[PDB]
Amino acid sequence: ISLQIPIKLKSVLVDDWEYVTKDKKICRLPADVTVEMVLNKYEHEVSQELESPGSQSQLSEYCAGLKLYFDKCLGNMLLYRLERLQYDELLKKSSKDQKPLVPIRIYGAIHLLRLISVLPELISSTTMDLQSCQLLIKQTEDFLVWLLMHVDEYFNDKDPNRSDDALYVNTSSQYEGVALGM
Amino acid sequence: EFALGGRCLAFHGPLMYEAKILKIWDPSSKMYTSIPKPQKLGEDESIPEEIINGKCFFIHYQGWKSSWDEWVGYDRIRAYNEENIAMKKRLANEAKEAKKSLLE
Amino acid sequence: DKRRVAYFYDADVGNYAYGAGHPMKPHRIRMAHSLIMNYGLYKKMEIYRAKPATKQEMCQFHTDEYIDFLSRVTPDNLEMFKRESVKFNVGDDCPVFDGLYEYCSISGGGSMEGAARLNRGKCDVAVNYAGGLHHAKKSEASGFCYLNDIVLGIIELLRYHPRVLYIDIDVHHGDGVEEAFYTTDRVMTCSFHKYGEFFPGTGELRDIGVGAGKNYAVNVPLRDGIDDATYRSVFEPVIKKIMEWYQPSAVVLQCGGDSLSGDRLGCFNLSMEGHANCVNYVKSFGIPMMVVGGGGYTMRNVARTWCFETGLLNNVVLDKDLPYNEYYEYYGPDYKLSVRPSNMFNVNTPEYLDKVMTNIFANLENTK
Amino acid sequence: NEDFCSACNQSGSFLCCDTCPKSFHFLCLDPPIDPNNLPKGDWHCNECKFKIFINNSMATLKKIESNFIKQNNNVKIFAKLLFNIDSHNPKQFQLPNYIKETFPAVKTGSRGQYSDENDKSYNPDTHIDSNSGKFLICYKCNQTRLGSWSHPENSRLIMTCDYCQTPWHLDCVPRASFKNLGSKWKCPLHSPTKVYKKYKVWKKQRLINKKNQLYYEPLQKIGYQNNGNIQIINQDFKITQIDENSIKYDFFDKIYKSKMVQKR
Amino acid sequence: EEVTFFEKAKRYIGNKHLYTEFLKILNLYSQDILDLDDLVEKVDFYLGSNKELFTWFKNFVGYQEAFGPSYKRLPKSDTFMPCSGRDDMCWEVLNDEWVGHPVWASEDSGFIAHRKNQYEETLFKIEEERHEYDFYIESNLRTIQCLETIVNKIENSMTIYKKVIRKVYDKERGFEIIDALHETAPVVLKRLKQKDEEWRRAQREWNKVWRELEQKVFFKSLDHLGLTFKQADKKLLTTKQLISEISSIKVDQTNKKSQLDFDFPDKNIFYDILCLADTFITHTTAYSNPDKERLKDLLKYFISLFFSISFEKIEESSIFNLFANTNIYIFFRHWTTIYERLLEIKQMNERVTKEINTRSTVTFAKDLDLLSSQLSEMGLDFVGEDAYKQVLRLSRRLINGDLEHQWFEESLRQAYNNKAFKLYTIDKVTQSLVKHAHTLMTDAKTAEIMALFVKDRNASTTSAKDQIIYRLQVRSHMSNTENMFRIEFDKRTLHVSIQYIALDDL
Ligand SMILES: [Zn+2]
Ligand SMILES: [Zn+2]
Ligand SMILES: [Zn+2]
Ligand SMILES: [Zn+2]
Ligand SMILES: [Zn+2]
Repeated sequence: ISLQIPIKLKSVLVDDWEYVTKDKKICRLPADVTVEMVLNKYEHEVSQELESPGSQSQLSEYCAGLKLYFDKCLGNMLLYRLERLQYDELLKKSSKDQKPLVPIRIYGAIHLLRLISVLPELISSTTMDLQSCQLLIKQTEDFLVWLLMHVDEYFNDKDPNRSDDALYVNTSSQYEGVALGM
Repeated sequence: EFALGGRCLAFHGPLMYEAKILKIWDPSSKMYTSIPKPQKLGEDESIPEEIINGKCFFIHYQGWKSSWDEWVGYDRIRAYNEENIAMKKRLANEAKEAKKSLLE
Repeated sequence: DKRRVAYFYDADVGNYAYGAGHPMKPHRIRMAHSLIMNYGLYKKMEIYRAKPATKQEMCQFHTDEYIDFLSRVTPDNLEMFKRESVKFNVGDDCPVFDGLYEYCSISGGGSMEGAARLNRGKCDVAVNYAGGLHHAKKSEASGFCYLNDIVLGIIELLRYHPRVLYIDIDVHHGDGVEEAFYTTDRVMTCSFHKYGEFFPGTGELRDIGVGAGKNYAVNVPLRDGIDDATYRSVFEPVIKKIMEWYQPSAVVLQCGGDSLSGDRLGCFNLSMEGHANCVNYVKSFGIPMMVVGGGGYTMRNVARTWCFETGLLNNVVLDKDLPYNEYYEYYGPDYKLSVRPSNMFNVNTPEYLDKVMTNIFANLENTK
Repeated sequence: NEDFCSACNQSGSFLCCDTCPKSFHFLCLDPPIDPNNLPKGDWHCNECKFKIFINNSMATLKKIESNFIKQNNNVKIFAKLLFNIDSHNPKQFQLPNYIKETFPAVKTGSRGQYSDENDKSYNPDTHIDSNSGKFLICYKCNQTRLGSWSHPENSRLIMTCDYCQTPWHLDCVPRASFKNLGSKWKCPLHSPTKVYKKYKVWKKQRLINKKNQLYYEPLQKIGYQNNGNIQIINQDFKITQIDENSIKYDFFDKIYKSKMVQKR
Repeated sequence: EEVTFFEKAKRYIGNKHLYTEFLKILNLYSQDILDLDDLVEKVDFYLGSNKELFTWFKNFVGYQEAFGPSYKRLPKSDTFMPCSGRDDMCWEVLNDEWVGHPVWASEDSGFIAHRKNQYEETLFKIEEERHEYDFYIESNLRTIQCLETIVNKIENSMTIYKKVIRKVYDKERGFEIIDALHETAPVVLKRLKQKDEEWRRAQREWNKVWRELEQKVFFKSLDHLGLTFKQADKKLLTTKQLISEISSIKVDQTNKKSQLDFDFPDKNIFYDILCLADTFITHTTAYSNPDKERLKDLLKYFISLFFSISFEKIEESSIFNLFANTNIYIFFRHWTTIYERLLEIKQMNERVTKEINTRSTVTFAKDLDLLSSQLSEMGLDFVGEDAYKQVLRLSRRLINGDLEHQWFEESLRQAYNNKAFKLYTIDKVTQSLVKHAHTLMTDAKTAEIMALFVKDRNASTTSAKDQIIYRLQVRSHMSNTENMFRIEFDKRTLHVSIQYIALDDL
């Protein structure tokens, strides 16, 4: 199924891949702009302008299922090998408190962005229908557009050397070694 | 795009064939430039009259023998870019669909 | 000068070998010691055997996990040590041998004691060739180095001196030492090294330091096979300007044999006297000195170099004939005390060097 | 078994399986397992676990139907995916083969890494073009400085920038050695493509396929605030056709304004 | 003036692509993006080649922290790693934020090592074997001394002994025997002493072998350009090489008459080259019998005419111009090359001989046991026999073929300390010079131009038409394609100037 990702989102995804794999930078976690809260803002800002009850409840279902799927798939299909070390570190830090893991409250705006890139590749290997796939694709497109309006605030240019609050952080030689050696 | 030794993609019916340029024609001087070059039209070299007065080029088709060298002008020799590759793939897919219709 | 020169040597440093083909052998220290002793120089220096350092002193700069892993790792216990091996770069480039901990403790103790003696005033000249591992930086073995005892030396000197100056002449850039003081303004690191597709790779010309260490780090990029007449010309004016301007209280010099002509890994065209020129110029200013020994993997050459330098520091010129040391076979056909440079073409053009001078001096124009 | 991780497709530490001949990195595993505390037992992949515990050739429909009916009332658009992702082995995240194709300036490295357009005794022949027989007149020095074979100590090295092929002396611009292993060298006669102004960051847009490239030309031709995406002669990456004389004009009154800010 | 700066920059850069980049940079500055200092640097890199236009730009625009490129910056999270000995002052002076990790600075590509000749590799192998022998012997000796100090105590620095015991008891029984000692000392001590004896014997035999191997290799290893020479020279002493040199010089000078310049201070070098050339000519079985004397006569006449040194002493051993073709010019360059080589050799000859005659020997064990008697048995060690003259003699020898190049080059290395490596092709350069003279005689046009030069030189008193008619006649004997070379010589100071008038005569 064809997906029409905006050109700016495609550029952002390319930049993320380059930063993670080429520059070895990893995401600055926990994000001040997380997946759960962006989804909440999206649902709040769209629902207040939408009056139809069916599409409003389907918006809530779409957001909840998106949160569930993101939580279920971050640790499986949405991480490079380099970020697996930081993922394991967060996992063990949470397990030290016997606490569960809530990726939507740690990751934000960019692992959600990378989440909807294999959706055509994920739905294709299912037994689900066509119009439900069409509905889901339309919902994703509307969410993408809403993000496109609020785009000057989720991916801002700050250098890790010039800004500690930069979206990316420089990694250590020991960290890079353990991550990319095993 | 269009230079001596450069790649080019030229039409041939409902499909295109990519070739490499060897001679560049100059209709004003009635002359072509070749590479191993100010030199008149060859004793065995000639161009069709509909492209003798146009910017014609001598090209060799890749995957084809050296005996299939052709003089193609600007009419079919397109500019090798992303659109050229996408459009070659498009007409290749249309040829595939025509073959499948002839079959199934 | 006529300086009171103290000297340190442990008789256990020649009994710790690296891998079979490994270019790093401290046996060169031992025949250098024999070159010093049989020349009758033992009557002119204060010989000592410094106490090996302990973990609490290596943790001053290195980390507790790193030091702990160092003290327990062994070629016998290596197979269960897999995460630390990759984590701290203790694999093939810096291999693990039988007495690694002992050698590191010896080098650190010797250099730290040398800085202590310089502080107390027992000697104005302390020499420790065992130390000089200017590549490891606080968490990882690098460039066959495992412990950067040099930074411990500067730490102890700074305990007494407001300003300490570090000079690196190894064809390898002093990466670990410059990193240790990239931000502070107490210490200037000045590394003369080969810049290119070389193992250090660092030491760029525009590396004046970050933070308060801005304009307090000098890097000298050089091309292949510089000779004495050009090395001295690029050496002396910059040292003059730094001494006149930064004006250190203490100063540390790294004397590596890697820049020697015909070094196993070196590519410079320095002879014996070209190398000794830098030592003479440094001793020409009077401030206390703590001489270490860094690079060099042609032990027949570095032993002669170190013996000549220890003769020079005592303000004497040693004989050109060998005193019939024990390892006589090592010293070539003529058995002289010199390093003969080769016929290779020096590519260091004067214009590039002049631009280097201009940049360095312009940067230093703000270091009263 | 395999010499690559089944998730990263790279060699290294391998926790191979027995039920299914697969090889995984310890980090490339969900959840990431510490090699220090080995499981010390039979380890099977997620697919193996599903094929053993669940995969009764017909009953799998019963399981998926049950999972769907425990989620049909709740979120059910994601119910199929939520069920099915439990049957899959973890994999390293890769772009979906078409976001990359949106930019004809990027290529994947060996193991999957990013790669772009900047990846890359006496030799007097280095000063010869060899296709026109001409010398390499450096821009800065306006010479080739060949020296001579008799006197090799007068020749000056040239790198001939890897982008616009401009010859340059190693001494005309300070440089210690040639660029051979790392990135492609570029002479300083090129645009910055990135600006830090006091902070604020500026970047030039990436190369897109000209199918999707939307070229545009303004009409004021004197004052028209544009980015660095100009052309000298989804609707977000429009490259301005700048009308070169407009560059001169815009520079002129800009210098005028820089004068009057301090003049009045 | 200010309204024509764009055209001036366009004409100065002289390119469209660089003009495109400069226009892009100017736009980037114009859109508030670029600041002033970056624009100033870009103009300095574009128009800074001139001291006038760039300064005009500088005063028209009124121009009037910095991180390094090899250091990253970790966030504050990677700062807290407890150091059990780090004092507060250590926390103050150290740095844990910025790290380089040269692999990051190496672009993850790698490092380029240095090139080493095979002789160096053999030296490395010998050094490694020596180091292993001595390290084993020293460890065994240290453990032997410790065991002696133990056994002399029991008659009535923590890993050396265990290591040497395990090496000696390599049957994995070392583990048990170490603890058995810790609670059998004499037997392990005597076994160590026996192993020491065998190791020292083998070390002595290997020392003999190593010295014998090294004595022939060492001088070769330091010969870096010398090994490559005699081969690079062959392709590097071609006519095309000299044409490329002179054309590069002329091209460089045409962006701002005496393109080439040589000086000839010495005189006896001319006679030395004459002697070597005659030795080769007599020795060579490649010319006719009268051709040998014809070549000798042409050489002597040309030397006694161009330089006018002596027409007779050559057999006992007003600025003059000269228009020449490629053949004569290349022959002249051959002569110049030989002259400069011999001048460099003879200039330091005095100190070379001084050092040779002052070569003392160590008598501790060198003169006692081992001496290098290979270059001395043949007589190529320059005892006395001033370096210049013995060099001339052995050059005549090698030309005459009674000396292989191996010992020639080994002697040149051991005598000049590799400083006479460019002499390894003296026979071939002389042969090329002889061939060039032979070509000079056998060409009609070259003979006519050569006679014209003879007339111009012997006239020594010409008219105001001197250059014009001479050049016109040389061109008439010539075609319209091959270049002229204006070789001038003033007898006042023995200086030769070459002008590369390629086709400017038209
Ligand atoms: Zn070194
Ligand atoms: Zn893996
Ligand atoms: Zn399995
Ligand atoms: Zn230049
Ligand atoms: Zn360029």
